[PDB]
Amino acid sequence: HSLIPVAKWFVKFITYLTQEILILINDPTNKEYTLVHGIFGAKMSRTLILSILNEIKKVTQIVAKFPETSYPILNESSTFLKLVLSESPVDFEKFETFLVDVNNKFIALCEQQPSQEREFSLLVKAEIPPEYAKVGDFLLQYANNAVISHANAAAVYFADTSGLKISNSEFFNPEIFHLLQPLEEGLIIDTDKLPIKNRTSKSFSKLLYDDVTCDKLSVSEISDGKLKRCSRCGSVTRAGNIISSDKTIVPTSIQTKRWPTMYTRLCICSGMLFEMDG
Amino acid sequence: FRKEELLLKDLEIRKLEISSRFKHRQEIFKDSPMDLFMSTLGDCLGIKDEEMLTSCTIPKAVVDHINGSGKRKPTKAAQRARDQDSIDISIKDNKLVMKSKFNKSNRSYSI
Amino acid sequence: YKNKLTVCFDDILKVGAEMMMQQQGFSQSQQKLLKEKVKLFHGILDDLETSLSQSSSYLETLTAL
Amino acid sequence: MQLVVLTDVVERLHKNFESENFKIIALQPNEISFKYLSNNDEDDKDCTIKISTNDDSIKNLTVQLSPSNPQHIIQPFLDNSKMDYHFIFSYLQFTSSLFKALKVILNERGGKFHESGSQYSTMVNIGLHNLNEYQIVYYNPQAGTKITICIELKTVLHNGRDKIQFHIHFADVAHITTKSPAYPMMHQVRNQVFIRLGNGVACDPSEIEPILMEIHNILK
Amino acid sequence: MDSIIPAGVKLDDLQVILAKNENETRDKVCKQINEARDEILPLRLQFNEFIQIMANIDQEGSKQADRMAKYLHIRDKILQLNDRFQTLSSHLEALQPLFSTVPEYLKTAD
Repeated sequence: HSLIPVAKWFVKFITYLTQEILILINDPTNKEYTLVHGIFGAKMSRTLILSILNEIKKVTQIVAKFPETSYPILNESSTFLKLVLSESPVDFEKFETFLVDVNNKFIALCEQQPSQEREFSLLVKAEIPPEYAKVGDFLLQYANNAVISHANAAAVYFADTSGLKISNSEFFNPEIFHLLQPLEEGLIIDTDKLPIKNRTSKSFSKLLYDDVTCDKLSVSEISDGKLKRCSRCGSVTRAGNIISSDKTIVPTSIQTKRWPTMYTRLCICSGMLFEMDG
Repeated sequence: FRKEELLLKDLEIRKLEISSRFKHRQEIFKDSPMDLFMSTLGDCLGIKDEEMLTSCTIPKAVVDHINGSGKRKPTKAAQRARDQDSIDISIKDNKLVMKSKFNKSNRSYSI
Repeated sequence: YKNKLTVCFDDILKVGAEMMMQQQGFSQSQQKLLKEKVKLFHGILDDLETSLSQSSSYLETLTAL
Repeated sequence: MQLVVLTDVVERLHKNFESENFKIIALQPNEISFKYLSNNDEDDKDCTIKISTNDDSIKNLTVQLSPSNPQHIIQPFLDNSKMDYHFIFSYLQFTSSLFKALKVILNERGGKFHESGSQYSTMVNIGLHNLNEYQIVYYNPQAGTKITICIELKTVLHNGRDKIQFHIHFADVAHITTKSPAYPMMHQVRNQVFIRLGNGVACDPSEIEPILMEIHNILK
Repeated sequence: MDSIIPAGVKLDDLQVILAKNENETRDKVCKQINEARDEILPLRLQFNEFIQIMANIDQEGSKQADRMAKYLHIRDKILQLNDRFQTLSSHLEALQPLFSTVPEYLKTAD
């Protein structure tokens, strides 16, 4: 049951990259949307998603092979897992072949001309060197006919993929998201110089969504003071604590240690997690 | 741990009761989409059938046959059929009656 | 047009019939079915209005002629 | 109190109607006669706002539009809906260019006798669903064909922010095959137009009026 | 109600009848088409209001009697909806004999 909130962000993520495909075709000269090139260029990411799609098929096959029979009421979580995959706006099988074909084309190009900077460019720079300008044109042309032909073009463009918490501008509050002191004064800032409403860790970030299980944060979980913040990336998560009964399959007082207990002390970015002050 | 067992048993009984409920409802009031809509919506609210009002009048033949207390005796096959069904169904004065057989308390059906 | 207006309001309840059946989240197919039903109801209302206006104009022009 | 509320309304309009065509023609205690469109007539009020004042503020700001003004077709929806006056002003300023373009389109057909026997079988009329969309359908009784162009207000995510743009496109019913006698012109429009994703065309209101005429150039 | 236009009568006979009587039937049919045009819009407005009520069912509800009142109100709403459907059916069937001449005129002019 607890995997369902994670899967919502999993589907919400693949739609953002597919949305950028349609936008980039009309205007290939827009430099502000060059992030789409690097994401597909990463070599392990294409394999990593394929592995995720592989285990998703294995899990669904195993669940179909070994369903829950003693209690039909408990089949909702298993059934919902099948439904969310089928009801996705873009078919996973069509998207699976999309990344597979990119890997093969990007391997033959290495044999055509030996180069090691392109591996760095596709992973870190998220750009294509000017000497390989012909390679960039291939991504625009081929992506249109491959997967979009089996999906709703109108729906994906207007789909609500906002709130992915990808950019830093939507992590910290807009009041403090700017340089506060000149470079001569240094980079570290004493707390006393912060604005009065911005002198606490509660006002530093957007405390709306969770970062580990990708679930919406209710008012009860905000006010209990049991949530944690990462001192490195500004992430906020209530991991490592017992979840409320309303988030369980059935409201009950039984305490179960959920998987968020892995990140009790270490954040996702190897940063330290601390109890958020109230 | 009998508490969770009885909760899940009650849930299964509820879902089978709802199944019988809508399969009977879709045929008893097939002629009136308004009546079906308002009846199912009121039962989603949790309204007892004795309070809500009906715009149309049902025939009395089904009322006589469902109980059989009239001149025509109920069929023994009909008795077995109403025994195998999970809901006791009968109509009194142009209105049917619905009562839970396991829980006699005010079972709220509201969402 | 007489039957279309009757069935459309019967179908909007029929389209919802399966919507509250599961209720008795929401499926995207049922939501888009409701959307197309309401938009076609509006469209046929507009078409009937245009037909009425054209028939009326024909009425005055034939009466004058 | 009437003058103070009128001054507040004027200040809010100036904050929300920063355009070169904004002007006030007649000032009255019970009604407002101001011009914000490109109408040449000096005394013709493009928008009429009736003043119903209470002990503290205006009870209701009813928007009335001149019959010559092409915006008069949205009058009943404004009348029956109690929306924010600032939101109404924002919608008017956002759709003024669309109103001017559709005014040109309707005046093309509404021209008087030009001594030409070109009795076109296509008539242009405005279809209306609600305040969120405005629809144009071309009636051809001679050919028995329809040309529907729907313009909805759909929100799209842009750089982490949601924006509202005019969704000028052909409806999903317009899955017209190659066999239709009138299909040539829809197919020409599709080939020469279809931000284009194949069906929809989202456009900036500052640029809708040239592009719509580009669509209308094929139509005319 | 009243059948001003007899059934089964030809178009030319109707023209001859219409040419006289100082257009009392013209006034009646003009009033009928005017009220139909003035009825078209309020039906759309109230239908949109019903859609808004249905969409906002999960708001402004805290007491069970509130549900009683609201759903009795909506059942009454569709009650006058069916009543208005019957009234517009009567209006269109009243103009049905008048519209019956249009197919004959079109087929003769073909």
